[PDB]
Amino acid sequence: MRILVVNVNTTASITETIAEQARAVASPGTEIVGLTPYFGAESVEGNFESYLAAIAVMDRVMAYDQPFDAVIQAGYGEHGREGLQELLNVPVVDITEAAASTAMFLGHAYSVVTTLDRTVPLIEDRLKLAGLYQRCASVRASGMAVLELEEDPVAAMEAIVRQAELAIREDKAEVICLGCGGMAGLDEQIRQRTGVPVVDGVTAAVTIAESLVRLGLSTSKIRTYATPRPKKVIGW
Amino acid sequence: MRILVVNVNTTASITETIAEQARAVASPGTEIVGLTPYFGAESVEGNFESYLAAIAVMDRVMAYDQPFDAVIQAGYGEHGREGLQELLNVPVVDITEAAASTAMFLGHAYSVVTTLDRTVPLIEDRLKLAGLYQRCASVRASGMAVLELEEDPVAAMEAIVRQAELAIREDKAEVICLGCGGMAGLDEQIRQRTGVPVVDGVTAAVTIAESLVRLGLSTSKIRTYATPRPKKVIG
Amino acid sequence: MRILVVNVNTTASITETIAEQARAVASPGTEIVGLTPYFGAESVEGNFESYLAAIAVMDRVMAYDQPFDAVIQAGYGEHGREGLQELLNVPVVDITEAAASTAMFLGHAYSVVTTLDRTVPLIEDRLKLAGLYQRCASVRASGMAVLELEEDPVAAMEAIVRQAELAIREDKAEVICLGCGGMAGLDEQIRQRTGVPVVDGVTAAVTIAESLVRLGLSTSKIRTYATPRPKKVIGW
Amino acid sequence: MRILVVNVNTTASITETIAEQARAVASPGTEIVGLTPYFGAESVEGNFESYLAAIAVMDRVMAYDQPFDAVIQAGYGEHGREGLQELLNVPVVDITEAAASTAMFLGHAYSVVTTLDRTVPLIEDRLKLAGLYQRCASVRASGMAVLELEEDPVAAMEAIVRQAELAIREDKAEVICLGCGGMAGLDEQIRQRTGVPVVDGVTAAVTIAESLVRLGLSTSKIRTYATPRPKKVIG
Amino acid sequence: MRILVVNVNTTASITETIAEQARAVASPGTEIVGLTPYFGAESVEGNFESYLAAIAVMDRVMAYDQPFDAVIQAGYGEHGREGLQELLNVPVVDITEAAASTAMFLGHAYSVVTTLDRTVPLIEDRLKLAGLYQRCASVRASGMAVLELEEDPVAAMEAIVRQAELAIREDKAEVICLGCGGMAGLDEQIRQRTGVPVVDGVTAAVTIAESLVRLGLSTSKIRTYATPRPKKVIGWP
Amino acid sequence: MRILVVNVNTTASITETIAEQARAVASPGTEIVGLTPYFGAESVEGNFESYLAAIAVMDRVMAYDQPFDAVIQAGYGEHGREGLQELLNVPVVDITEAAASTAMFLGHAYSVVTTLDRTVPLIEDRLKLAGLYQRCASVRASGMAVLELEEDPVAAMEAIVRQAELAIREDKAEVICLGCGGMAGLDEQIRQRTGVPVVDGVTAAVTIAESLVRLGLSTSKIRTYATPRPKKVIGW
Repeated sequence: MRILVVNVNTTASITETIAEQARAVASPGTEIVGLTPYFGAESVEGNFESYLAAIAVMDRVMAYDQPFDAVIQAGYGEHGREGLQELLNVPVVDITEAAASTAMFLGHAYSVVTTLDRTVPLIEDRLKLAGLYQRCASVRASGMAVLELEEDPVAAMEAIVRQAELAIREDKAEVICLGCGGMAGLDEQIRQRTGVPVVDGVTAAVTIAESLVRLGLSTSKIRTYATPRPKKVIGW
Repeated sequence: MRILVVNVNTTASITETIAEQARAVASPGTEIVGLTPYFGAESVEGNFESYLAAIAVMDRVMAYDQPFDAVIQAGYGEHGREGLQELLNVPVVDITEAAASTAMFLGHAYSVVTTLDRTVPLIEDRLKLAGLYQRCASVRASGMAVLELEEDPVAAMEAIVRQAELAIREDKAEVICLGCGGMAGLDEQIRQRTGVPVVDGVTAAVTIAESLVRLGLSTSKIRTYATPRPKKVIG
Repeated sequence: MRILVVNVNTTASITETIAEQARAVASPGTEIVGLTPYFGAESVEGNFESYLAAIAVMDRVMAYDQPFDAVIQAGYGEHGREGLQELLNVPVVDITEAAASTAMFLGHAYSVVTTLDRTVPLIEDRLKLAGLYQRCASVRASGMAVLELEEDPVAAMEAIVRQAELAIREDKAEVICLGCGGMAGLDEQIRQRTGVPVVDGVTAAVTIAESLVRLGLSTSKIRTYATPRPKKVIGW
Repeated sequence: MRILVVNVNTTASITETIAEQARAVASPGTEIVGLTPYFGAESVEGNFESYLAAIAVMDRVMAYDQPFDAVIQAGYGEHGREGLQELLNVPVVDITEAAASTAMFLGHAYSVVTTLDRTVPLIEDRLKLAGLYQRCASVRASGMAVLELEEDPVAAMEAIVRQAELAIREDKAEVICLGCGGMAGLDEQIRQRTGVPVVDGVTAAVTIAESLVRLGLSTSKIRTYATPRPKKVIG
Repeated sequence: MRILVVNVNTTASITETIAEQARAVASPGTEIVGLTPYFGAESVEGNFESYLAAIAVMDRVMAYDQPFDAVIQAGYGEHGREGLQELLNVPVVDITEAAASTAMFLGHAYSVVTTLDRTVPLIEDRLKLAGLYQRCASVRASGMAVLELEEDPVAAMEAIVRQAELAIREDKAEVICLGCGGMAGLDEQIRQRTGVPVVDGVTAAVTIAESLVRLGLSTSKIRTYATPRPKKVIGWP
Repeated sequence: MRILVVNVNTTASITETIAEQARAVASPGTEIVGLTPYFGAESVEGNFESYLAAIAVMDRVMAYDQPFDAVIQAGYGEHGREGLQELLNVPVVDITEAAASTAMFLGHAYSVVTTLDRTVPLIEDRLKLAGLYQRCASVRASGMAVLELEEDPVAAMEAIVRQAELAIREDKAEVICLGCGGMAGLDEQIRQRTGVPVVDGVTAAVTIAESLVRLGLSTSKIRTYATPRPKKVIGW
């Protein structure tokens, strides 16, 4: 099977990081194709950029010329999944929902640790809309921008771990979800330092996307995610 | 003051219909400027088109070189308000939230009557995110597409009143909200036929937008709707 | 048009203050008539006084000889709106709901800052009943009394700003609603020190009532707020 | 102990009926005093009458000059309990919350069957505020006003069981609460025809009021229901 | 009337304490019978023990051969009530819901003070399922195990009082509910120490059970709590 | 890896059906061990039987004594998951939550179609407890007993489709979850008649359990599901 794993931002090095983690857990016979959208912001940190990323991501998937069996939207708390679900007749899985959904199998409550504080209400809203927020103890921000993470992995890790500790201690989190695609692969280390399961939405999503394909399941086309009615659309 | 009233779809004839209704309730000294986005679908009926509209609407407002004091997004159940709210330092009001919010002053419960059934969950989700869904009795689809409103208006009108009637009888709605920008101006005849107040989000939005400007109020820039962080954003 | 703005307490100087604030934002040709109930408490601080204020307001409005196009009920967290809505065939707007409703257009979440801790649950209940509580980050009390706002305001002034600050920093409010009828006109310092919009229910209510009249909208008489069935009622 | 059972309306015959119902389950040593307010509507059917009844009830209880150990507010879905709770240093129980609370011990979901449709949202609002609506399957109206019950007891009773049947079948109620103070004593026919427990808020309230006294429990005065602060108050 | 008051754990001394308290408020003509399950944990502090207690309690009640008019399950935040409700044609009241329900008549919000932190989400879940969580300001753990209540009672009482004080001050609780069966009878001291009403689920439950019997009310057998359907069941009773 | 798949009822023939269905989707290298509890009801249809099964299942997994990497509890709307999670240091996935969780990736809302009307509130409660109920359009009963499914598979199929059709049309479900462990393998027919994805919790659970093992994730032992505290406990 082939899974498109799409970065929500335009920074190809992040796509590479995401794609490696995805390939790390991918089952034998699963090809991971990491895609970087052709336009949008270099990091997605707010409503405008998130909405921009939605179309950029959709555009990027439509431009893809090879057959594929599922699509992973590798952004945390970003828009666009619903657009993909309409356009596509293969399963679409967002790492946000993948992380929360799998975390929920592991503990009474989960917390998300994300980058900037301004992204938390976006993440909170996505989880609520997804019907995954009931078991969310909290969404906490490390206070470090996405692009800042690879420059001082020690400082980045320290910032993430402190929020995880608070989530666990004050919010009663029992599982931590990585709340950014660029955090991919950091889970084991955070786990080592927090003592709770830590879910990387990227690897979580690969397993879910694979499972859906294996189970012969795809997006329901019956209502909300039916193919768009053919009509005049300018651009696109 | 100047209020930009932006159609979410690319059908210019709908923009005029909306602006005309907006101009009709606008206070003296308030200029209504109706804008049609440069790209997107001729009618927005679903998630892909809605996300496309979101950017189209943001693009259209950003391209507007003249000063303005508030922005109205004239689409029901569409995305994008939050983007404009970040980009702008003026109030932005979406007709969806405008209609529901003023309807809540008028009755114990309101219902929205929209066009297509597939847009019903989009409207439901928007009202929920806006925290205006609790007093919503239902969101109902008339079963007629936006463009059918102008092509077969007698049947469309009847399809709408029928949903309103069911909303009142079965869902216990006490007020009806028009659930489409292209329904602008239809409120009065539905009112006559149902015997309940009918709210037009377009005109509701005009009053709310004016009110915000009059009160010296604008979007909070403190957190969620802070100015976007300066960075590389390509094409 | 003429709008009745009805104080919920029997302190006439407060009625005057509220009406003056109401007049400041009113459209040309909008006459504001400030009414003081004929009976009730000088300040409404709790359930009993609130229930008493509810009838006092209804009585006061019914006693009103002159034509009017809307009624504003000017207390934060008081009972009675529903009573007026049944009695009247003109729109009724309570400043509590006006404030939260306009605040919701301005930010992801709003908080109400009031006087006494004991009125906090009253406001919460009014907001819940009005279906405006989902985006309320918190209702907070400074702990200083209604009548104290005009008698000892500076320490009070600071106490309110602090609660606004905490609502923003801790509760993640992005908009502040003033929480005392006598708080009309206080937005300036909070706005500047918090950097968030501050909503005055009195002036908000004026704009909404005017708007409803301009929109040709009035209370639905179909069910909940239908005219009371004519029947025997003692002392009315 | 002495418990006031206060009618919410001014119909003295209903007060005696209610008081009678209370006396039938009252434990030995429990005195029931039925009180009719000095003002208000002969039947409470909506917000205005309800708000009026709240003070009427409060006035009536304050006017009572003999010692008492608890107060029952005997109306379904009217206001005022919180007022009594501030004014009194004895437990206050409203038959509405009394009915719903005890019903919740008996089944997975309960329904309340009331008189008029327009009182339905009032009962709903009271249960929600009381934090008892989660397990409420529905509040249903028979379609007969409070006073019509004592005009045509057969058709009203039929209308009521019908609503109880529908609450069970469609809404998945497993227990029925009577939704009018004046419905007190009517549980039996519904039970036989439905096979479900039927809760009478009046008799329920008696047991709860009694229990609270027996448990040495009274209204918390720490915050919301603290004694009103002394101040100038007219009439 | 006869009311069974069933400990969820197997510590008979706790059954006795619970039973004394039940007897202290029981009306004339009400006989209290305290039962200890034939198996289970000596104290119930978690999901496994709670599920174990559910079956144990059901087993113990079904094994009871003399007549009874109601049953009280005297454990805070444990499973099993619904099972009893199917099995029995008499009212069943769990002290958890009894405490929350009566506290709700007394104040705008109530808080529960329990034993261990790990039991807190269990109580939160039971109150939510019962539809009684809306007026709950918080569920707080004293940090003392159930058995520590009787063996280190000075420290236990103080730890409970501290949580109650925090619940009032920080969570805006107006009423305190005891959040353990082994806390039975401790309300009066906490009330005196806090200045708010304190509800003992055990004594609350007694009055509720008596009330249900007096009102001629029992579990609805129409749907969820219908008699179990007869079928092959292995290793029962 | 080895995954225990445990029937909640004592009908060994159902265990085989479930294990066979599980083996059909299991990845290479995954062994399925189907287990029947030593005690409990032949079909679990209500609270008492559910509570009895919770312990029966725990008992069965205890005493298994060969090594295993995950456990699937194969009943819809039954209790016990939390007990296993405490007792075990491997992932536990209940087919109820497995079905709903995977269905949520596929449509705006899902409905579960179960057997008896009396099990409906149990399933509802389990989904609520799991924080998976927000996107549940409805839980509907086909009207057939658990054992009635294998007497009479044609009528059962018709009864199930009928509920699925109503769920889709009236409740606006976009995907159907099988609501009985003994319904495993019936999805294709429902899918063919409805045109929406049908999720089988048994096969869904296998993919999730495997996924959790692949991801190196297990139950958080930090709080709610910590190892039970050492104390005096009498067997059963």
